[PDB]
Amino acid sequence: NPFPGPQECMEMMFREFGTGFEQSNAFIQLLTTLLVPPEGLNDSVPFPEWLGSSIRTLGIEPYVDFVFDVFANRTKDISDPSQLRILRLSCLDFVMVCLVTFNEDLIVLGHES
Amino acid sequence: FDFINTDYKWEEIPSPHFTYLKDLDLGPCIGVHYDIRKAQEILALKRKEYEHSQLATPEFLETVELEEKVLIEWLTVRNRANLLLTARLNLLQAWANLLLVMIESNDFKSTPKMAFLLQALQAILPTLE
Amino acid sequence: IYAKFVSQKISKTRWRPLPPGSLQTAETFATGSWDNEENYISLWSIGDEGDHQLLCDIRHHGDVMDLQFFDQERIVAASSTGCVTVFLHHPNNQTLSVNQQWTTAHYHSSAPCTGVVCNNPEIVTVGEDGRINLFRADHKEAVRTIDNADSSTLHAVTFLRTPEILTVNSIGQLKIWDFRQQGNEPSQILSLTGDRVPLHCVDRHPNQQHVVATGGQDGMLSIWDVRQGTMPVSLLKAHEAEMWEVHFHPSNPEHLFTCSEDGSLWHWDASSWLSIEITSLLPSRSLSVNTLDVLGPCLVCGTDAEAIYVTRHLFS
Repeated sequence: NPFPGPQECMEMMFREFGTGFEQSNAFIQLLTTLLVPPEGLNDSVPFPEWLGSSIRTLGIEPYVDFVFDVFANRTKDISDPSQLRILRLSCLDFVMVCLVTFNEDLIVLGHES
Repeated sequence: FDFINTDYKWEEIPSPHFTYLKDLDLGPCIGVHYDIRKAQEILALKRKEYEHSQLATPEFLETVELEEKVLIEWLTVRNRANLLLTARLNLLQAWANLLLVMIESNDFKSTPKMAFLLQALQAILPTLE
Repeated sequence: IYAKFVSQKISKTRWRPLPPGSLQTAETFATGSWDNEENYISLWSIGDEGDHQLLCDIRHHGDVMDLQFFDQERIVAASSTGCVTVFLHHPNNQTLSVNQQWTTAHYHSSAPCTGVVCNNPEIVTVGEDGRINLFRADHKEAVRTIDNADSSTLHAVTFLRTPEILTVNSIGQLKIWDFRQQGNEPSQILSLTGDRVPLHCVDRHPNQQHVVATGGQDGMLSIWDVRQGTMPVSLLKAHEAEMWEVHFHPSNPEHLFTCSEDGSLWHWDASSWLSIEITSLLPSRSLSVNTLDVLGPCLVCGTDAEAIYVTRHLFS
């Protein structure tokens, strides 16, 4: 409720924070840092399980969805090659921080026994 | 040798928008001589057809009138440009023939005429470029 | 048909109208873009894969939400910012300028202008604020604003016979208004009962002022006759996602065209809608087709693949 339904206000704010490169990279870095657990880089996924339970939202998915949509579509409005490279590096770091925080052997042993 | 000048741009011509009558070509008009009556009759027939169509005939009449008044001057300018181009071509051919006859039939020494040779080279350099 | 890639997602495509009594077919079109830091309004000509020439462009602040030609040289755009702008094309030096604008056409803070239609000298707009404006060229303020006309989001508008209009909204209602009316309620509401499916686009039949087509969230095509009660005359299954635009062919309205979020553009051929063969014109790999325009044998459309598709030979 940034002062209009929430599903619309959230996407409006995301699109507003998508214009340009500085704010986009800063938001990507902030999200990447927030996705890090407090114990440092296995259980207790680094986010509250009740994140977005009040409103009809899928949790933390909207964030990754918007990040991927940006990285896939709005990479042509960056003229400065350095800014584009920095944005791509930030997106790759975000993807790596999201992937490295997934349990493989745990899920295997779970589905097995 | 001051008649060769491309600054006037006798070849280039500013083409107006011509939102209407654009499809009317100069086929039957054309010795480069574009007759004006061959296009006048065509544009008159087209105006008559448009008037018979009964679709905003009074308002758009001035547009066709001014387009015709521009096309007639366009044709006259094209004819004048063609005439000037052929005249310049004939003059250049005559000058080249004169220069060839002068260079060939010349028993005078060449070291004194080297100055005029270099001057002619300098003058033709931009013409060729 | 062929594609050209233009480096921006194209929200809107419109053909420039032809000069009265022209025997030529459409060759110049305008585009508006969305989802960039810098969006543009652009004019293009097609030469005789095609050869396209960018004539000129101009930065448009906000996403281009809608776009229509007002006359040969004037283009009206609706912004996500709520601004409505008339751009003027100067053919002599191929530039675009701002002719006039209404920066507070829609507002809450900013409220997107979702739809614009033109009937020179009038311009009608709708927006997410549920406001409906009548503007007139060279008048600084709206002729009339119906404040809080709809409590749902207004998605599109069409003229019926001016000053009568019809709007469609996010709960599937067609509402009829007149700018001479008292109050903020419509004269007539039409809707399909059951699911209140959002309607995203509407077009009036060019010859039958009482007939409109709409496109929905569910991809369906509805035909309505405003004299025939409150439900549609026809409801036809179509696309697999939202239908974004629907257009009757201007000179032969037995043909109608629809485009969708699912990446398709359909040519519907009823040769009458009261009260059918369908050809899908774009390839199977298309992203959302946001917009189309048809004039004579010419079709143009714009997609989220940053592509413009054109044919100048729909019927040959």
